[PDB]
Amino acid sequence: PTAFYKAQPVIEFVCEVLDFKSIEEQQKPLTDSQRVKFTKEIKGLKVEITHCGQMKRKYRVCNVTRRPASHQTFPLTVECTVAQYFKDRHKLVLRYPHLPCLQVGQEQKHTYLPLEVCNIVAGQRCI
Amino acid sequence: GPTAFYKAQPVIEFVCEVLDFKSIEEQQKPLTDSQRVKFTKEIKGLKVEITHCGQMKRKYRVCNVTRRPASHQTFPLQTVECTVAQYFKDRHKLVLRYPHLPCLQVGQEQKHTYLPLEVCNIVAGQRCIK
RNA sequence: CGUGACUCU
RNA sequence: CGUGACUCU
Repeated sequence: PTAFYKAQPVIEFVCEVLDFKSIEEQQKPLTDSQRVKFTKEIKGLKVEITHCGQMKRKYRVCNVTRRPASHQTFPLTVECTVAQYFKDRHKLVLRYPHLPCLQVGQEQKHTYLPLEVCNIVAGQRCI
Repeated sequence: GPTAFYKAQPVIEFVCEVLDFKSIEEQQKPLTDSQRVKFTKEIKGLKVEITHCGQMKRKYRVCNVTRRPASHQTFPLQTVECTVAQYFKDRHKLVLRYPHLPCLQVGQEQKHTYLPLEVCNIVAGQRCIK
């Protein structure tokens, strides 16, 4: 019988996946086990971003990063952390630097989005 | 004014509301100029999505309503002018149910894209502005 | 629906 | 319940 994921912040989504009532029950990085579990649930879902104003760009998740936003880097040739880049480009100080990022789009484009700036898009079937 | 959004609904139903019909069957002939001008004023600038392509629910934004009904409106088909109704029967296997109603013109005008009303839905979430 | 774009990460 | 676009017409 068809059911659709509730449209909601990805932070709340990972709480429900990992069985916290609040995200504060996780004030450290995910274990590998928790990452794998989360990845299995969110991979293939669309999310939309929240940090660029009314430009709510939509992406599909292809992976969850193995590093917290505070340590995950991408070739910016130099390297920048995601948490830093979101400081240096969008002037947002990540509230959850220790949680990983969603990788979206084509893998080669190394687009990482903090869980913080993503909402689950409405209307997608939960199987 | 306070934000409101148009109901997502088939454009045929939308046009019955604009023209105060309860049923489109009340309009068995082409629109008059005045009926067309009233309709146009309401749908112009709204996004629609089409229904004649399976799950490819392609969206376009309305820029005008054609003067001629789909049975008589034409565009350059690769070159020869072809009626909209004829093209839809040939390409889409769709014999129009309301060939006597006009088309929405959509997108950039130069592309001469005309859509029969019956293949269009008003897209949800569009502001209705006083 | 899907995807590309809004110089992104 | 941002804009634009293709798979048109």
